[PDB]
Amino acid sequence: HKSEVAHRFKDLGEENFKALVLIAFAQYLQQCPFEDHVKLVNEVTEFAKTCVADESAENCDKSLHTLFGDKLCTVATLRETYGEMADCCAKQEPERNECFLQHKDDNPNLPRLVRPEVDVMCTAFHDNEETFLKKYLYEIARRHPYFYAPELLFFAKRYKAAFTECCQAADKAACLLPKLDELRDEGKASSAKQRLKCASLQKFGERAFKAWAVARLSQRFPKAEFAEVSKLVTDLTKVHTECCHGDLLECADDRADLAKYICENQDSISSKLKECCEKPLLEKSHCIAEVENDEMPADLPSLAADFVESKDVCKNYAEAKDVFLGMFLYEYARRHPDYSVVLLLRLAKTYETTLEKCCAAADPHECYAKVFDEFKPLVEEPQNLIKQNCELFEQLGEYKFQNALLVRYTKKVPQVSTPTLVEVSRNLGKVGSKCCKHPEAKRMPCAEDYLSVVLNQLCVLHEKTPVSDRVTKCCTESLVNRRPCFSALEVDETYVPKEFNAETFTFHADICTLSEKERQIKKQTALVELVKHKPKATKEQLKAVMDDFAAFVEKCCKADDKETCFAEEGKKLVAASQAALG
Ligand SMILES: CCCCCCCCCCCCCC(=O)O
Ligand SMILES: CCCCCCCCCCCCCC(=O)O
Ligand SMILES: CCCCCCCCCCCCCC(=O)O
Ligand SMILES: CCCCCCCCCCCCCC(=O)O
Ligand SMILES: CCCCCCCCCCCCCC(=O)O
Ligand SMILES: CCCCCCCCCCCCCC(=O)O
Ligand SMILES: CCCCCCCCCCCCCC(=O)O
Ligand SMILES: CCCCCCCCCCCCCC(=O)O
Repeated sequence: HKSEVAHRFKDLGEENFKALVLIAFAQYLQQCPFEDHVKLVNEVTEFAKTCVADESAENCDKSLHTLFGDKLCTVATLRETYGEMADCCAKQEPERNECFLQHKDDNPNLPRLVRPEVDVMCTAFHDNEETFLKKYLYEIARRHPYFYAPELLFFAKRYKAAFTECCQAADKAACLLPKLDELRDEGKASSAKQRLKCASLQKFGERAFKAWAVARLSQRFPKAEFAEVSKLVTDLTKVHTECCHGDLLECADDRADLAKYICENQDSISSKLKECCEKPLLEKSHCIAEVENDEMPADLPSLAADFVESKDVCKNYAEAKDVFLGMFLYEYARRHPDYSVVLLLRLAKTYETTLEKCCAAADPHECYAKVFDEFKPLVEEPQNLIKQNCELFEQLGEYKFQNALLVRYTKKVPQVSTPTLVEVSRNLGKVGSKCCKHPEAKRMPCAEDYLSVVLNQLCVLHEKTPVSDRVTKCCTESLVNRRPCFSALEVDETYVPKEFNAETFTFHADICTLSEKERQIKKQTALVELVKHKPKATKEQLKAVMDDFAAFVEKCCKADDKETCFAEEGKKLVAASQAALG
């Protein structure tokens, strides 16, 4: 186009345009105050409108990169506030845009964003809706400078809807606060999956990524022919490679190009895309990324004919090994939207190892005729774990399910900090509540997605304060083996019990007036410390103490002098437990 800035304004609309411009400037200029950014936005928006009136007007034919970088270099405090970043302005394009990209700070050392009180939030929302939401858009964007800007805007719009509904409710906090909690976790999770995709691309390479994509696209689009899936894998690997590099415009163009291709070829891909493909450009690729799986074709034959029984298996494999393995994966995956992606990848690795071994024998057909037998236990291991865990969950409920997990994992890796053990155990209990309520055919993909978030959060905490070689092994393995590795951890036989600390087991009356969440965390913290100190305690012995503890808190919180109960009765509880455990 003649004026790229005009074309974006016409397509996005003024409101969306202004929000994305704010996000982009805040992700580059993460230390500038909100008011400086509003000013930049308004100046960009009035310039764009001149181009919309006349694509021939001055500087309207410049590229978006040129115009955006020129504008960053007009910021008066650029050297004073960002130092080295200001040297990027001495560069010509495209060197200049690359230089700005390298100086984004993914950990900018800003204070934590505090969630104010419900009445305070709703009153600001009422008083000035636009400034309220845009100031938070700025606060979030500047702390997460690689988060894809359109998706940030998608969250903002759901926040607007939560405040609009809940600030009119009779019980405002009961309406609003679980919505805020859901949006925060979903947002944190989306950021985790973006960073994990990019890190895994770098370490394990393009082929491993393409394998994942084949499985993932074949479950989503089971009616597509392999050649169409395989072209989609190629395009999607380009999109993720460019987006991981971090330039917003290039990432957005690649995503938009792929969505347009999909929507122009729906008959070859899926019957579920009509609604997404009617949406504006801004929303299209995100919508497609979240489409439900297509219904699979009926009466698909077994894989045995093409992959086990054919006389030609080794010949077809040897002439194009990755293509044949891709076809096996495509056929296996389109048939099993109830499997995790990593499960499908385990099966393809197993099939590959067998063909490597068996196509070297004089009778390969005899050698690999049983290969589908090897898949059965790989498939069953995660199915059985889900059954067991969801059963335990319905029998205990989330809290006591969390506690069962807390004791198990403390004993396996008692060197982990107590905060992390509590947090990871709680989040794992949340996975059970979320995914156990799905029918069986959707439980494994649910578990894979949310476990990938929780286990990454663990590996991230641990990578920075490492304490256990066995965790570091599970966190550095292939992502295909990550969960089985964690599932294979055993009780630490060589741990030296932690030395008793009286204060760790001293409880005060503030526990009666704490939040339910903080009371839970308080008790789960002490349960972890209890297992760290007496790791060889039986479940019977632990339950006895947990029951003594429960009577101890309920009694003292109803007693006239509470402070004295907790200290005197408390001393009794400790002395008795110390005798009943070891
Ligand atoms: C990227 C979304 C921006 C839209 C505005 C966010 C909503 C305002 C409240 C945010 C307060 C912190 C949230 C939380 O801690 O749960
Ligand atoms: C957290 C990843 C990007 C944000 C996605 C929007 C929804 C979450 C809003 C609340 C997150 C707080 C951000 C922070 O405190 O750093
Ligand atoms: C169609 C192009 C992709 C070909 C993929 C071949 C898949 C078979 C081997 C899978 C190996 C597992 C991936 C990984 O190591 O993480
Ligand atoms: C940065 C200057 C403002 C205009 C361009 C903002 C970036 C384009 C985002 C909208 C396109 C989304 C495409 C997609 O994700 O499928
Ligand atoms: C880069 C994400 C947006 C690209 C456009 C959607 C193409 C089909 C995606 C199918 C699901 C893949 C999930 C993913 O990797 O985001
Ligand atoms: C602090 C981290 C300690 C180790 C965490 C282990 C994570 C296990 C992931 C799979 C859990 C499936 C349910 C189960 O069998 O417990
Ligand atoms: C905390 C337990 C959550 C529900 C039960 C999860 C059991 C393990 C799931 C295994 C499937 C995830 C992906 C994989 O390893 O194949
Ligand atoms: C040797 C130290 C003994 C300390 C005795 C008190 C132990 C407190 C464990 C608390 C477990 C709370 C579980 C619950 O009922 O929610």
